[PDB]
Amino acid sequence: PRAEQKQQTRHALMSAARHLMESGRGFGSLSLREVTRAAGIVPAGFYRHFSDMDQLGLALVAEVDETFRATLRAVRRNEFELGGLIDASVRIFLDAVGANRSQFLFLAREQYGGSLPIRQAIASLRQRITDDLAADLALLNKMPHLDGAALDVFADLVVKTVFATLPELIDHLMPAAKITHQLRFIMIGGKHWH
Amino acid sequence: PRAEQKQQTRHALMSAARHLMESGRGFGSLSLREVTRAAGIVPAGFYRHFSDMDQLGLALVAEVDETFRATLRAVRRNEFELGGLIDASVRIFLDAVGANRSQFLFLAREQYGGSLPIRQAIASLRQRITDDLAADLALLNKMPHLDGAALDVFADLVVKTVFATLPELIDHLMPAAKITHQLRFIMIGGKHWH
DNA sequence: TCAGTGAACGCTTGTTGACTCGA
DNA sequence: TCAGTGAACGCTTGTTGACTCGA
Repeated sequence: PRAEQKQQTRHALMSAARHLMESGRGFGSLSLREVTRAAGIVPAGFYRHFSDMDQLGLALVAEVDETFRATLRAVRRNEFELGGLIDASVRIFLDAVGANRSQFLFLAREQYGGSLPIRQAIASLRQRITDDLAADLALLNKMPHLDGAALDVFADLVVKTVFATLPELIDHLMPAAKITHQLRFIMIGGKHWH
Repeated sequence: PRAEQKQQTRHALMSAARHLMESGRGFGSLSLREVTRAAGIVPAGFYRHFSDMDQLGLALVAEVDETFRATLRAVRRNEFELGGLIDASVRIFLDAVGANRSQFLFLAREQYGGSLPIRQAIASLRQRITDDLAADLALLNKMPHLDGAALDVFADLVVKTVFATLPELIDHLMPAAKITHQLRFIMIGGKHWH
């Protein structure tokens, strides 16, 4: 219809919330009045879209989720080529973060700091990425010395590092080279296990 | 004097703030009125102690700092014994977290989520722990295949993991065994570099 | 039909000030 | 002398309701 305009106001409330966080503030400290004010609606209009600041947080987890998975697919595709595996995928990864900074900022900030419900949603997102990585290593036989249980712990290490790196990726020892160096240490670890 | 009582009210404002966070809330969303209410003073009494909720955050960074360094010293002492290095130090570490849960909770939550000034303070605390670890590995020749630059990146990986693990340490694949397994992967990585 | 409005609700907020009254 | 008080300041908050007016 022109309920294409409704969604446009939906995006506005979402984008305003993310961008309001860009100065150092947490999502939990944001008022509904200040988000509607930044998005361009009267306070009460917020409810034609969300009942809760919490419900907006959840839509913010779901939004990063689409973006983050479109990125993992591009890395997955790239893993089938012989050699250079790490450097290429870091690049694809950093490109995508660069292209989508405020979403990843939301993730980096709220991953442990928000209201429990939003922390639950982030936990689910992170278990799926970890599972998907455990499946992919299992599939390609990249760590032959690791059984199912050891892969789940390894995969969890890899996802823990990437997630712990996000904040320094947002705003020699340059991000790219460091993270790549750091992931190398972990891969080597995985190969020489026994 | 009995300005031993003043400090007691200082501890109360600090403890209340930390404990108010224990339900999922961020430090940034806490009002001064609710902290004084929980500590047992009239709102205005807060200023005989702090001018700012921010200044209280900074006293909360400094408090975790003493506790966290008393712990690192006990791990340092333990590193001079031949064998078992990892399992013992994890235990000492988890004991100390257990004994001081709400402080470490503060750290885990605010490490990327607070106001920039508190994020600065946490950054300084984390650089010092990372430097101290780089110095200690340098001292004992634990990673002979790594020059100064490589140690700073390794040390940063180790501190990144410990910090990224804190939240699951607060409230088979048990924390202790996982973290130990995960650190092993990293150590092995460090040894087989070249 | 319904996305966005404007007014009005009871309430909590950070900071002021001149105070009390025990160490 | 000064840690803690109690009242009062101008202001922002989440949610209500009956409304307007273009698609």
